[PDB]
Amino acid sequence: MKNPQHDASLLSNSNEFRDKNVEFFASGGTRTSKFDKLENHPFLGYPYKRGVKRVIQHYEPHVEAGGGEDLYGICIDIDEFSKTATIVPITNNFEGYLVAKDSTVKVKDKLIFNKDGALEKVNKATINATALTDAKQISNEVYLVKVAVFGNKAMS
Amino acid sequence: INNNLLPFAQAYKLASSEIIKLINHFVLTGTVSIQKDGKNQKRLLPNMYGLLN
Amino acid sequence: LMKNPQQDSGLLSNSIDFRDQNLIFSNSGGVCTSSKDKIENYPAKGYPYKRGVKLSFGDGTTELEVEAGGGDDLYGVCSDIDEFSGMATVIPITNNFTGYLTLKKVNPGDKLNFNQHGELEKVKSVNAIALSKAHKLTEDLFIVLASVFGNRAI
Amino acid sequence: LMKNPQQDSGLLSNSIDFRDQNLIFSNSGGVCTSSKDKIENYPAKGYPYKRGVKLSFGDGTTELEVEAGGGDDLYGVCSDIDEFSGMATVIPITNNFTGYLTLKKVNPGDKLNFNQHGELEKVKSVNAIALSKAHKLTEDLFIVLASVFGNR
Repeated sequence: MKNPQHDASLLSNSNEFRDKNVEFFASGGTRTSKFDKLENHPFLGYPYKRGVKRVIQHYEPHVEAGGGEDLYGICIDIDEFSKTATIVPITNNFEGYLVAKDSTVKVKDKLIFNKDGALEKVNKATINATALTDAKQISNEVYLVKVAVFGNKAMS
Repeated sequence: INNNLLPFAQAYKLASSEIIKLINHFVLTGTVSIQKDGKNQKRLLPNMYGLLN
Repeated sequence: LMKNPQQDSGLLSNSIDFRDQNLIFSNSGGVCTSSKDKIENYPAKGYPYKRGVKLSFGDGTTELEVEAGGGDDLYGVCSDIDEFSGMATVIPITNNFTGYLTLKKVNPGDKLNFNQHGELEKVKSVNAIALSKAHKLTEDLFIVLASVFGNRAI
Repeated sequence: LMKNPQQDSGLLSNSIDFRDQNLIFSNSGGVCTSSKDKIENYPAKGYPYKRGVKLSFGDGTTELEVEAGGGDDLYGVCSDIDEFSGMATVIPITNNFTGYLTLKKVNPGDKLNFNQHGELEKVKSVNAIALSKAHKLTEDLFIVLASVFGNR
């Protein structure tokens, strides 16, 4: 859930401007250009902050979490009311926090989108992706890593 | 004519007419599609129905 | 062989319906266009309309041109052409495109690639996916809705 | 080594022709530029002006920066430098570029490759095509009009 919280009885302690941005609700990218291309597609499952693939079946084609050679873009935002996802095409470079497979990724490591759309450490990569930080634990299973995704490689 | 370019008023009138036809089709049938077969429909929200569905 | 039909129509069109009225050869541009799309223009060698293009160099007296082509020489996609000036509108391969393109004389989801004549054929190094089945505009002319999103690894 | 050195003179130069006046090391940017180009800036390590650049990481105390490089690490093309701030203007490899770039010490249509120092050389994981012959600016400095349109 992008914004899972719905109700509470106290205010969370957030009185320090440092290290407030590594959260699951921080949609978009860390650095963004006005000329970035953004598309919206219907989605099934939960592709938020994950690499996505097109699925064709009667309804128009949709997007869902996936990687490998079927990668089409990265989902950086969703609207839960209308069930539409904001996608940056793979031909457009991106920089921001994305879902990581586990807590083993370190800085300067090259990464690959797996079947679930999660980034994992790599010869086997079809795209360029470099980890800029270490993996952070947002939940018991959720890890976020800061990554710059820039185009695709020429060979495996 | 060589490039199919219109003045703004004429282009707006034509586009508005096409959109109104789409709206009438949705109101009658409750579906949104541009194919004569009725396939490749746009997925809509629940609690959004026409007279036919 | 022309962006617009070469022969004038004989009847007044009865446009009262709104479905399947875009499967024509004069539908220039894309079906979904972004305001941030980078668009170039080049001198046209031949008729590369609605075909993948490559850079063709002459002796050196005149500037380079674009001609229909593909394979490992693909440079972009010609989405429009001005006949008076011989100017081909080109969308670079680094910018994704979605629209109707010429198909070699195929179901949705089939991987496609560009051939030597700039036509789309069923499968290498170009990410092109068909979103519909081939439509027959002429006994030798077929168009298909395609999504091109760059070069593929290997 | 600098792009626009400041040097006074006692004489004014005279423009005689309006042709071949753009073959200077101070010609920054691209020859053909789109209003929808994506432009980034990074701290400069070394002098990566008019060269292919890669991401370089330090110990971790300071932010990542760019340095001249190529091969599989090619991140983008450096098209400008601000000397006062040490800031390199970079066009990402996902965006196509057309301009004058440093050539290794070549005819129109030749395929080009970025070497380990960011200089262009004759062939190829990157799409680089020469649009002109090599122009010599200095005994070691050669430039060439090249079109870069992504990875092959």
